[PDB]
Amino acid sequence: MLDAFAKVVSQADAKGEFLSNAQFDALSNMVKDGSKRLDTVNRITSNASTIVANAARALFEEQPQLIQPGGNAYTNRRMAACLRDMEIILRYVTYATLAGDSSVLDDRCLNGLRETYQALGVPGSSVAAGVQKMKEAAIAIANDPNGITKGDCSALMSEVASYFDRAAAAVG
Amino acid sequence: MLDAFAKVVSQADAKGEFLSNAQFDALSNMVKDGSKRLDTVNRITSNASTIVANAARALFEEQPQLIQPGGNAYTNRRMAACLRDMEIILRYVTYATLAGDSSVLDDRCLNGLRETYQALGVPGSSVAAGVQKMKEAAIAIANDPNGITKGDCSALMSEVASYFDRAAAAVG
Amino acid sequence: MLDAFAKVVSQADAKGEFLSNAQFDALSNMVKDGSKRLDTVNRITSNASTIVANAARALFEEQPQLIQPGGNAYTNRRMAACLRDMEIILRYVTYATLAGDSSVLDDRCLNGLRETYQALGVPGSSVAAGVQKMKEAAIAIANDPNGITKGDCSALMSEVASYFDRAAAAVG
Amino acid sequence: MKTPITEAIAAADTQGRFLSNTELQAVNGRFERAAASMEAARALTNNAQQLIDGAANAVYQKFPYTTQMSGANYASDSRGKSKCARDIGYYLRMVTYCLVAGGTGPMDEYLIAGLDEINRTFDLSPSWYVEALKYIKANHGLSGQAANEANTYIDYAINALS
Amino acid sequence: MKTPITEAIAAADTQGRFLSNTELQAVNGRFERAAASMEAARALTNNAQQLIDGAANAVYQKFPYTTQMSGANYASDSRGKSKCARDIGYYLRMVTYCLVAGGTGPMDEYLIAGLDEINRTFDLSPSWYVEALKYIKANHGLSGQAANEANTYIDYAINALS
Amino acid sequence: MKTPITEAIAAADTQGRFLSNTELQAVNGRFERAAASMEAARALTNNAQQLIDGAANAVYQKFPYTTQMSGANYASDSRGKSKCARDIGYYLRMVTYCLVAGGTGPMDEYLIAGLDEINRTFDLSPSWYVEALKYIKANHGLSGQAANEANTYIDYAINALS
Ligand SMILES: *[C@H](C)[C@H]1/C(=C/c2[nH]c(/C=C3N=C(/C=C4\NC(=O)C(CC)=C4C)C(C)=C\3CCC(=O)O)c(CCC(=O)O)c2C)NC(=O)[C@@H]1C
Ligand SMILES: *[C@H](C)[C@H]1/C(=C/c2[nH]c(/C=C3N=C(/C=C4\NC(=O)C(CC)=C4C)C(C)=C\3CCC(=O)O)c(CCC(=O)O)c2C)NC(=O)[C@@H]1C
Ligand SMILES: *[C@H](C)[C@H]1/C(=C/c2[nH]c(/C=C3N=C(/C=C4\NC(=O)C(CC)=C4C)C(C)=C\3CCC(=O)O)c(CCC(=O)O)c2C)NC(=O)[C@@H]1C
Ligand SMILES: *[C@H](C)[C@H]1/C(=C/c2[nH]c(/C=C3N=C(/C=C4\NC(=O)C(CC)=C4C)C(C)=C\3CCC(=O)O)c(CCC(=O)O)c2C)NC(=O)[C@@H]1C
Ligand SMILES: *[C@H](C)[C@H]1/C(=C/c2[nH]c(/C=C3N=C(/C=C4\NC(=O)C(CC)=C4C)C(C)=C\3CCC(=O)O)c(CCC(=O)O)c2C)NC(=O)[C@@H]1C
Ligand SMILES: *[C@H](C)[C@H]1/C(=C/c2[nH]c(/C=C3N=C(/C=C4\NC(=O)C(CC)=C4C)C(C)=C\3CCC(=O)O)c(CCC(=O)O)c2C)NC(=O)[C@@H]1C
Ligand SMILES: *[C@H](C)[C@H]1/C(=C/c2[nH]c(/C=C3N=C(/C=C4\NC(=O)C(CC)=C4C)C(C)=C\3CCC(=O)O)c(CCC(=O)O)c2C)NC(=O)[C@@H]1C
Ligand SMILES: *[C@H](C)[C@H]1/C(=C/c2[nH]c(/C=C3N=C(/C=C4\NC(=O)C(CC)=C4C)C(C)=C\3CCC(=O)O)c(CCC(=O)O)c2C)NC(=O)[C@@H]1C
Ligand SMILES: *[C@H](C)[C@H]1/C(=C/c2[nH]c(/C=C3N=C(/C=C4\NC(=O)C(CC)=C4C)C(C)=C\3CCC(=O)O)c(CCC(=O)O)c2C)NC(=O)[C@@H]1C
Repeated sequence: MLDAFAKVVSQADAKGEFLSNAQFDALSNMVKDGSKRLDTVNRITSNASTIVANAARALFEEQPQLIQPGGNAYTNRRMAACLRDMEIILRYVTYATLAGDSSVLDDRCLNGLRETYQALGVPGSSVAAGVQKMKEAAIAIANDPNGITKGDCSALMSEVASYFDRAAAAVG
Repeated sequence: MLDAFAKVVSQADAKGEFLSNAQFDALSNMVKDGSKRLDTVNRITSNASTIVANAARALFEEQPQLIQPGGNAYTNRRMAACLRDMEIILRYVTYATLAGDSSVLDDRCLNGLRETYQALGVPGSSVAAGVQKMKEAAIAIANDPNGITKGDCSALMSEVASYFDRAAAAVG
Repeated sequence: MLDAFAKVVSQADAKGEFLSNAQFDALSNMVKDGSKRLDTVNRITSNASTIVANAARALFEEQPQLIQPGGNAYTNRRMAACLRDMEIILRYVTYATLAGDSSVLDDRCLNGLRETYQALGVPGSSVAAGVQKMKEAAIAIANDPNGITKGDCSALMSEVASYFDRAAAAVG
Repeated sequence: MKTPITEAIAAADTQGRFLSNTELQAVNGRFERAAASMEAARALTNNAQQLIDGAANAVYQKFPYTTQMSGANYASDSRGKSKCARDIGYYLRMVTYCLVAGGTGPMDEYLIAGLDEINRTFDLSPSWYVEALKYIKANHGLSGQAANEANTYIDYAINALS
Repeated sequence: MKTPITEAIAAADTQGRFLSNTELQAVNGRFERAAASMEAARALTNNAQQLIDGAANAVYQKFPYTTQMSGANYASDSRGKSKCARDIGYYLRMVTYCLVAGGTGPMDEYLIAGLDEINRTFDLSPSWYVEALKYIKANHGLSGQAANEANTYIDYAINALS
Repeated sequence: MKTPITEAIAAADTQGRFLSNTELQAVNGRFERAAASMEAARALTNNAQQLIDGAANAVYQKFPYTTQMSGANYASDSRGKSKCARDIGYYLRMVTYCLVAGGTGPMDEYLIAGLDEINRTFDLSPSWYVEALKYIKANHGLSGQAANEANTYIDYAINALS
């Protein structure tokens, strides 16, 4: 997997090149908001139960057939699995968020997943709807003015949203 | 795998329902012939060696190309494997007989067997003939009126036939 | 895996046959070149470091793009894998040479290789250029007249050629 | 599922052998017991509704805050009371099923696997369900071996929640 | 198949290395004896019919019940006589093969793997094939080293059967 | 590739869990350090050509045979001196990379994996590259913690080559 720094290194090495001035600046830019990024992970992270439960709870009000006898979230084994998938996607988004690169979220989570959810009968449309709810909840929490040095984090919150969208799309 | 009881339970639980009158009747009927079912299993089992050996000897008489040099049952490793296949198939027929459901015969023995045979160059049709001969022998032994309380097992013998026919059909 | 002996044995067994007069001659005739066969393996083997090094050096000269940053033999990992592969092909060539039969070459080295290079992005034709250089060095060393009772090894050298070409053909 | 027949089969198939007489003995043990099992299952089924409602109420009486406290996990409103009634039915339906399979297989697969995880996540207390089960047990109105069968599965649920 | 050459290769392949002196030495050990080995095989091959017929009789003489009792596994009739000769010729073919190849692999692969399971299943007595083998030993009439070879493989069959 | 971030993530993923405060601390350590890391990377990049040239001359002084002796592995001719300058630049580029990434990962993936086999196959003395690396250490002109960041990675190469 790649973080933002490694991605620049990997393309520089393929051309035989030292880092260009721009590249050094671009990279220098990431370490700036790094403290912001750490607040985002920490906050999403320390509210991850909440965000997983409240997005599932809401998913199942909009899609009752999921928790109907016969539905794919019915039985506590499937329900724990369904909650598990949600925790996981949240997990890999927070990783991607620390890295500044969606590599880890594509390698270890998303590549393969749609095929898996079809082979299994997992309704993929609903996972996608699932992730939508996580995304709003987690950005809202991350990007909350209270109890923090105030400042602008909208680059991050846009970065975070693209990772969520990306999970949604991989299964959607 | 399923037995006859679990099959009913699982399709009840997919629909959310308690069992019905109709359903309890049916499952109570499987307990009527339980004792006979046990005899069938016991009688086929207690004659496994004979059924396999006689069937195989008959197979090689009808189809001598299996027992010539270059043939698929030639060399002792291949004859052993051939005999073993005859035994496994019988074994799986006796399990499905005790269960009252073909699920285990299909899942653990028959799924993808034909594919393995094609890839290995095992004449599927020749196996189906073997299976055919174990059927007649096993049912004769199972349904022989000596040494047992007289009674009707025609339903059970029909079932047992059906498990063999499935095996013949999945390879031949 | 078959040596030349075992290969004849194996194809007589599928025919149910004792060996014909021919077959006994062929095999006795091969055993003439026994001692030469052993000279060929000994020389090639005990020059293997050099043969690999000169061929790869000669290859990277003719095809610079392989060791340019971003090329396939660049980085020391890739360069070591590339040297390993040539050592490996030369190794299987010596194997088949001891054996009078390419089975071990085809089974353990070649069967499935093209598909692996195409999967990895290894310029298969480059590999074959490498193999061809190994070929000429290997044979020159093998047929070299110094240090040995003189005689005819022209049969062997065509066999050894065939095994090298066989390997070039599997990837190129 | 784990039923006494599929367990005999799994045990012979693990060791790659025909069914033992040990196993045949066992399955007939399940044929004997089957009569006391179907008796209980039919009765629990016919009184499902009054048993569910009965056990709900008993839980609302034992743990009165469940009807008084704020929370998506509680039964202070119509949504929660009806989640709760459903959950109790589930437990009863699972006991039904155990009786019919002659084992805990159904309850083990459909309800118990993931049970500790679900109760923590949705913040339901095992003790609510313990009480529902104790109510069902005390009020199925069965005797003899039918009682024994039903109470063995219900106690099993109760051990699962402890 | 285990010849001394494929064994040499396998050893070296398993340690990921080129063949050593130790292994080329060996193979030369094989290449020299290929001499005797091949003439033994030619001798056994030229007299195969008389050795098979002679050996089958040896067996019928040491164990006359085998030509008298009925049953599939005996030589009471023509079919059984023919199975028995066939099997004896299989044994002789295999010694031919082993000789040609410089070790037991042919015999091991084509005959010994499964041998015990076949003799149990078809109720053939290993004793019988030991007698046939000892008759081939005693009536090939090779001497010295062309014998030494042929005989080690016959004795390897006898040991397989013990 | 091993950066301090990808490590914290792989750490967390191996225990199938969210990033800890331990991990977030670690990553803050990289952020704090980045200032001293990027600084040296900038300067090394700027002075790349004089450092390389300087480094190769350091090597030719310490090891004069390398300019005199025949063989494709020495720098007696234009071709070798260019292989040598190329290689030296690779090592320095790798130091650069390391600084940027926050650890050895790039040098590990691109240069150290395979290093020992390359230097043997091509008969290149690791000594040579150690001298070049020492020259870079002595001649990069950095100070404070940037020096330190550079030296840690240069010394990391030196250890790999010893
Ligand atoms: C919840 C919102 C939805 C849901 C989910 C659901 N998923 C499964 C099964 C699996 N989930 C995965 C996915 C992953 N496993 C991993 O390790 C990774 C990468 C790290 C992921 C993302 C896999 C592999 C499985 C199969 C194995 C397993 O069950 O553990 C199920 C269970 C299906 C079953 O038949 O048991 C469920 C229920 N279900 C819904 O209906 C929601 C939309
Ligand atoms: C962004 C979504 C919101 C926001 C963020 C913000 N944070 C800071 C400053 C700090 N954040 C941290 C937090 C950490 N540093 C660590 O080492 C760790 C893990 C152990 C974390 C979680 C720290 C230490 C600081 C610095 C000191 C301080 O109290 O600020 C800022 C200030 C700018 C900066 O990047 O330094 C900002 C803007 N503030 C908002 O209002 C956004 C909604
Ligand atoms: C006998 C009447 C015929 C015959 C059979 C034959 N089969 C094989 C090899 C295999 N058969 C199986 C089948 C199974 N393996 C299992 O475990 C199960 C379910 C549990 C089944 C049904 C398999 C897997 C193989 C291949 C692997 C193995 O040998 O174990 C052979 C051997 C083929 C070989 O090349 O050695 C033979 C001979 N051959 C005949 O001529 C008859 C018509
Ligand atoms: C049907 C294929 C044939 C047949 C069978 C038949 N059997 C019985 C009765 C019994 N069979 C058993 C056997 C077992 N019970 C066990 O626990 C075990 C495992 C160790 C076995 C093998 C028993 C105990 C009985 C009852 C006592 C008795 O000896 O009768 C019946 C009677 C009906 C019933 O349901 O019991 C029948 C019809 N009869 C035939 O003619 C068929 C050839
Ligand atoms: C050298 C002339 C060329 C070259 C080679 C190259 N190969 C690989 C990777 C692999 N090559 C093999 C081949 C084998 N491995 C075996 O075990 C066997 C049979 C015993 C063979 C023949 C395989 C399987 C791999 C992949 C696994 C591994 O890397 O060890 C690479 C590496 C690819 C990478 O991205 O790391 C390379 C570079 N490349 C060239 O440019 C030359 C023309
Ligand atoms: C063929 C490419 C060249 C060649 C070969 C050649 N060799 C011999 C004779 C011998 N070579 C060996 C070799 C070995 N036997 C072993 O036991 C081993 C491994 C330990 C080896 C390497 C031996 C022992 C001899 C016999 C004694 C001797 O020194 O000659 C011959 C002679 C004819 C024959 O077939 O034996 C020949 C022709 N010589 C050439 O001119 C080719 C260039
Ligand atoms: C009843 C004694 C008390 C009560 C019940 C209550 N339960 C829920 C929610 C859930 N209950 C289950 C249970 C199961 N799911 C299954 O599939 C099975 C096995 C077949 C069982 C036993 C689950 C998984 C949930 C959550 C998912 C869903 O909504 O179905 C609620 C609502 C909780 C929420 O947070 O939305 C309630 C209220 N609560 C009380 O106070 C009663 C005393
Ligand atoms: C002769 C010494 C005595 C004898 C022999 C006898 N054999 C059979 C049947 C079989 N013989 C074999 C043997 C092999 N099959 C192989 O593939 C190999 C290795 C290449 C061997 C050695 C086998 C497998 C069988 C059974 C299958 C077949 O018919 O080919 C019979 C007939 C047994 C039957 O039940 O039909 C007989 C009679 N019997 C004597 O009494 C002789 C003294
Ligand atoms: C310089 C200190 C001394 C020197 C240099 C020299 N090097 C080579 C050839 C190679 N050098 C490398 C090194 C790398 N390849 C990589 O990909 C990396 C990491 C990214 C490194 C460090 C390699 C692989 C080779 C061999 C393959 C190639 O040619 O690229 C040579 C030529 C060797 C030859 O045999 O052709 C020379 C001369 N020699 C001296 O005398 C200097 C003191």
